[PDB]
Amino acid sequence: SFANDATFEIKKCDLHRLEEGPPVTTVLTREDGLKYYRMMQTVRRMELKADQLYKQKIIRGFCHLCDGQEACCVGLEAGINPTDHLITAYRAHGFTFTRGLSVREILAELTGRKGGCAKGKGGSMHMYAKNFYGGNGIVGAQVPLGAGIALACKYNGKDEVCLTLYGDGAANQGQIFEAYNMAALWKLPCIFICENNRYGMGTSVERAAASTDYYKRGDFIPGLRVDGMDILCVREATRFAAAYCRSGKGPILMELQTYRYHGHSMSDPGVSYRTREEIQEVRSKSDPIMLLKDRMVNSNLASVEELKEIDVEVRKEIEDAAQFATADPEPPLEELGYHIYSSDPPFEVRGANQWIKFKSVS
Amino acid sequence: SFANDATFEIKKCDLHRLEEGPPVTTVLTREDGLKYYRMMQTVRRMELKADQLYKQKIIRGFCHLCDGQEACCVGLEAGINPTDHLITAYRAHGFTFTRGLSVREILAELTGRKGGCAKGKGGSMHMYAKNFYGGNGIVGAQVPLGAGIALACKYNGKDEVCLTLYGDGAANQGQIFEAYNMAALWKLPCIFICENNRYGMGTSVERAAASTDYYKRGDFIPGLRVDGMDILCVREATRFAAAYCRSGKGPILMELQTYRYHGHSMSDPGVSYRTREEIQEVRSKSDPIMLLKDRMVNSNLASVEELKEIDVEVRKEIEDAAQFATADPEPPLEELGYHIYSSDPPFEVRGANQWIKFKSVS
Amino acid sequence: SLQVTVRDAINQGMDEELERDEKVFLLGEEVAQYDGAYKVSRGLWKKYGDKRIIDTPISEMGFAGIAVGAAMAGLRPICEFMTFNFSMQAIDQVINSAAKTYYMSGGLQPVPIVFRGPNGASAGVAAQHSQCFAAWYGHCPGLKVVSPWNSEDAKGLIKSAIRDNNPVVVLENELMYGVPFEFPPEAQSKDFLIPIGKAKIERQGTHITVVSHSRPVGHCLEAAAVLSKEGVECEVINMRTIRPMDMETIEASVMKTNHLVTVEGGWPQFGVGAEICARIMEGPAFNFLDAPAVRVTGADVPMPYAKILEDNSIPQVKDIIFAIKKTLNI
Amino acid sequence: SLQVTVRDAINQGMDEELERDEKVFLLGEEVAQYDGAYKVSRGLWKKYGDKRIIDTPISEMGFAGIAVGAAMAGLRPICEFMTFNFSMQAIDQVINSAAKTYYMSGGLQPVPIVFRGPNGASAGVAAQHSQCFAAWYGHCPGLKVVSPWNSEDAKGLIKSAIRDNNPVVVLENELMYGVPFEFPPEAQSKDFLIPIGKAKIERQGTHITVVSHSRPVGHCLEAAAVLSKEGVECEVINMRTIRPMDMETIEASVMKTNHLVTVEGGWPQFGVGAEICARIMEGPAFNFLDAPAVRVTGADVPMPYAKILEDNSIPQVKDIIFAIKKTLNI
Ligand SMILES: Cc1ncc(C[n+]2c([C@@](C)(O)[PH](=O)O)sc(CCOP(=O)(O)OP(=O)(O)O)c2C)c(N)n1
Ligand SMILES: Cc1ncc(C[n+]2c([C@@](C)(O)[PH](=O)O)sc(CCOP(=O)(O)OP(=O)(O)O)c2C)c(N)n1
Ligand SMILES: [Mg+2]
Ligand SMILES: [Mg+2]
Repeated sequence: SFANDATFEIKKCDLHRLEEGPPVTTVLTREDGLKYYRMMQTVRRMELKADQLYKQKIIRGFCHLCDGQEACCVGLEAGINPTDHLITAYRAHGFTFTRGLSVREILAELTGRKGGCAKGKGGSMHMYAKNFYGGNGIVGAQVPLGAGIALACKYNGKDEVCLTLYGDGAANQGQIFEAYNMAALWKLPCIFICENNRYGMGTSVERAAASTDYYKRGDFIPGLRVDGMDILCVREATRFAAAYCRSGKGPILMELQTYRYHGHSMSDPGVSYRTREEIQEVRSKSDPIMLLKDRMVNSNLASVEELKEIDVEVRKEIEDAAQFATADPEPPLEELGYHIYSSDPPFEVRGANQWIKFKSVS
Repeated sequence: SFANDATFEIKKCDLHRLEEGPPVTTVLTREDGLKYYRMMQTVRRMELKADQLYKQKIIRGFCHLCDGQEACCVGLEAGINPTDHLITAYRAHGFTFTRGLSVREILAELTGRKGGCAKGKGGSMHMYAKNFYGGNGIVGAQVPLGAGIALACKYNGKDEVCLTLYGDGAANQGQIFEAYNMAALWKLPCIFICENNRYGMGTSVERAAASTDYYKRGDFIPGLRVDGMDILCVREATRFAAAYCRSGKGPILMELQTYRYHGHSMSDPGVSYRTREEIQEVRSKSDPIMLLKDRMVNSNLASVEELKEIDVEVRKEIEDAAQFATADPEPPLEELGYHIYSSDPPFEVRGANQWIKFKSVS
Repeated sequence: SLQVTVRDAINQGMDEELERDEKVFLLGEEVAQYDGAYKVSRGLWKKYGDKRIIDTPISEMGFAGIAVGAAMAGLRPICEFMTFNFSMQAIDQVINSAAKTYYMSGGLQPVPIVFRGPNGASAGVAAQHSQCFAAWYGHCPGLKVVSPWNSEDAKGLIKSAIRDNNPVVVLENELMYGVPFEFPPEAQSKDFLIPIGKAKIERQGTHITVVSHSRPVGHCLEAAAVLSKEGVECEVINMRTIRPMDMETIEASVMKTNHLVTVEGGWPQFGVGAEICARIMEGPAFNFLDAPAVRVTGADVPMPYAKILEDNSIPQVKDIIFAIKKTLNI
Repeated sequence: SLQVTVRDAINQGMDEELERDEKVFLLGEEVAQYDGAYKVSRGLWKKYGDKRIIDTPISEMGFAGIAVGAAMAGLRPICEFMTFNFSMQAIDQVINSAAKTYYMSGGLQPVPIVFRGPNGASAGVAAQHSQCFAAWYGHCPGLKVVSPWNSEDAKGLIKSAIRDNNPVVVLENELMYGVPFEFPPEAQSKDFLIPIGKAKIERQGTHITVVSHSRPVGHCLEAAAVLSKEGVECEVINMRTIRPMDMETIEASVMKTNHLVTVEGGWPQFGVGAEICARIMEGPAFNFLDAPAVRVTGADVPMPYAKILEDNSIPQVKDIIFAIKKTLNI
């Protein structure tokens, strides 16, 4: 027998130009708890499998993993509606999953097969879904885009909001400050979110920003700092920020304090700019899956066995998806030129020489 | 007989992240007073002549006048050394003059003759001098350049500083915020100066920025707001800011609240976004030359006759320069391709067709 | 009867498209309350208001990014750069955020946006304000680039650009804004469109093919008038579209005329003329050239301020006539 | 003597120029403590410290602007873009603040800066990270653009770029970094320079002139090796410099071989090949062609991720051979 729900204390958020922030207690139901655990574990195992596939040369090029930040993508999704919009950068395997795509389609895209979500045209960095305006490879570029999506939300008067995520490294991009100004000036329903994983590739926040209070960079825009290792903190902070935007009070900044277990990308071991002890200290003290597990077990919301069972189902699913991604055939060469233009009559595009022609269909 | 100096009250500066600002009292000497008066009148007469030359079609293209903001360029020069560095945007006729160049070369450049400071290749927006890195036509572009010039100051260790000016319209450029961050991060001797004349071309500050406190836009960089119609106020704020950077505390923002009498450029009457009553009231209550004129006469620093004398010589100087600018020959066509590359042996450059060749000499 | 300037033609175009689709809107500096930096958007803010016609602060990368975002979200924005010299700040949004997105998404995400504004040489604005960007934007897959000349071109292309579900770059011309043209009744109609990708023969001829785009098209027609008095009949082609350009039309023309001369305002190296010439050599019309194809372009220098110098950095009628006479060996 | 990789060659160059002039310095993302994003700047920060080798935030427009400013103030910076795809954010600083200034100033203000970093296609990095910028930067008066291939090119060009008192864009190549070459004693010297603007003949030949730049030069040499066994001898030309390119060398070669094929990695339309072909037509060598000159380029598409697609979006050895055979009609 289990309790149907329980009440938890969550960390208070540091505030900037706000009298009150999100509440410091929240109610978690058993069913919601189980869902969040499964989701986070799914993202986790997917990333670990991607790491395995990259080392076997089945994934090439870029491959940015997000394990350690599972509370972020799952937290944000928990505090928003499917009708809401979200955009981020290249570290988007989790968000792709939380926003609807299957681990099959995500892995098949990473392995560059026809069964991918973009038919293998995209790879790790470029995946799109329902109200998910993708990962973007140009640092900062997605922030104006997000405010643009926010502008459409207000323009259509549908009471939807847009989450626009960027990293600590991105936080120093000029276009972001141009976006603050306009989003504030027009009162756009935009939630600027800075995922702070302490590093911008190989550069720590201390060496990259004169002020490391990312929730304050907005200046005239009000902000708040959240514990990005706590699923429940993020969820509650997100519901607050979304409410703030839905009421028409304009944009707002949200700094998520999180962490990544892998280096920047697969081409970066991540040991030259940080210690192995630092990583281990976060994993044994603040692992987002461990935190949730402890909460649910200690409050009689779920059992240790029930959760280990979920772990087993999730690992198997990931195993089955990886076999599909590895065995699925590459895109047919005849479709190289497809999807250059939308809503256009077919035409032909030049290949490596003038005698090579590829058909282009919308 | 006259007094050797006099003491005047100046407006207190609003502060941002500063314990104390510049004094609210300052001493003006007779010699300095006469000098500042001559300088301000020259810039004024120069701009009035440029407007007249533009309407006679002797000056074409762009021509942004700075009359009304004379207290700024003369003021800033009064608070820095000839060895210090300064860069601004396109409204740079005054600064070109205060940094050393004569009205002859400034006007001859405006009229596009060989006797101009840029040999007629530059025009109104592009004029350069010793430690004057010109006017720049791309809004905002000069701010990173300025932080760059400041970087060289620190790099060479000669204790020089750099003034980096931009307008209120420019203040929302992304690169400016990128410049803030690095300049603070490396403690650059950069004085970011925002000339606030209330308008960005045709867009007032209220319609362009969510926050109209430009001396605070720096966020982590400390700032101060100055009265840009008072020569002495600007001078004192400048000496303070210069001392601050020279002491090695890094960058600092300085907002000069001023006003421009003309409409942004010659192709803009400037009456559709502001009333003439507003312009006339600023001219009758806060004219920078008139304020100084009254101060020096009423405190026995100079006589009405002495100032009337200076006016006559300045008028003569501006007239002699205009005759030079009207009669000076245009650049020779054979020199069209000159000055493309520095330190290179001569070569040939293509003209309108493959049979037109111009010699290019460094 | 009824003279309409290129400026008013563009205004007319955006006005009709704004009324037709509530999802279309205009943004940029001084587009609303100032009535347009070059008066192109005159009366529009009065007619449609704060929601549809939006003044922006001077933040190119920012408001271009916002425009693309709105497009991705289902809106159909019209992003104006005061001149295309200023587009350089936001060119990453144009190429990387807009042009390539549909392809990278595998056809799941279209970007119905239009970037417009005056491009190229003006009068005495010097080096940082005179740059032509036709070749830069024409280089990039996923974009469509057009470059109108007269009033018909401007209105037809601007409406086609808007109705096109892709990023379309409309390179306008400042010196052309004030020039009036006979506006036939067909162009006054709300359904007047010009297909992106089709060239137009402004003058039938048999002796030489003269291809151009934007303002110098008018200069080609002046040159052809002069040469006609000497017995030389030039076939003048107005490109209209830079990408995908209409080589078929040019080829057929050169097949008849046996000669070719391209005329552009931009810099020569890697310019519009270079591609036209490279294509003619590679194509089925090369055997029909009785003389090498030559290029008339602007001078290979940053734009100088001085009048006599600026005059010689831009193709003049005499330079076009000179090149034509060299090819015909007369 | 020894095998030296392109990466180590570039490194050696920057190391020698840094020691020679205290005014030279390097800035960019991860250039210092990370030992370089592609290990090109390895060991430099260790040797020179915070002052000479500067890690910057991700602020392209900002640190490029800062660099140009330092150059105006008398310093000689080396601004690295992690890839030239990211240079688009700062391209206004490269063109408008750096390239045009000496001209606009009337010769009073030189801008001794160098912009370097990997350009063009890599391996599986997709559309926003594969773009070649040779044609874009080669378009602009006031710039010099270079595009090394082997180790000798890399070291010589980087040193010439630095000692040159003007803005030089050094388009490097990621896939070439790891490739070793026999480094002759002359290249080992700290005084080794390669003059900007001079092409190089990598292989003598009499049947056809094959011109290229950067990585595909190596592919042209492979194509010549196969064709040599069939009796066809190709003269392979490594451009080295994109602007001002060395047309004289190409012309002299084409006068001998009577045939021409250009090879580039970038997009075809308005690309490097387009200019070469146009220059051939306008030049004294046009009459020496027995067949039209043709272009081998990357496919006219944004770079796809998948292996089989990416392989066919880039010039392959078989594509160069096929084009050569059409031109020679064998
Ligand atoms: C405008 C721009 N400048 C630099 C880069 C290079 N870069 C990257 C990638 C996507 O290319 P690739 O791994 O080489 S990621 C990256 C660092 C970003 O750091 P953060 O913003 O903190 O992101 P996060 O820690 O979440 O990964 C840079 C500078 C880039 N994309 N875009
Ligand atoms: C990046 C960029 N965006 C827009 C412009 C257009 N512009 C200008 C010029 C120099 O070109 P031209 O008169 O057309 S000036 C200008 C407005 C700047 O206003 P402020 O910064 O307040 O300066 P000020 O009031 O002293 O003129 C704009 C938007 C520009 N240069 N650069
Ligand atoms: Mg980070
Ligand atoms: Mg202003």
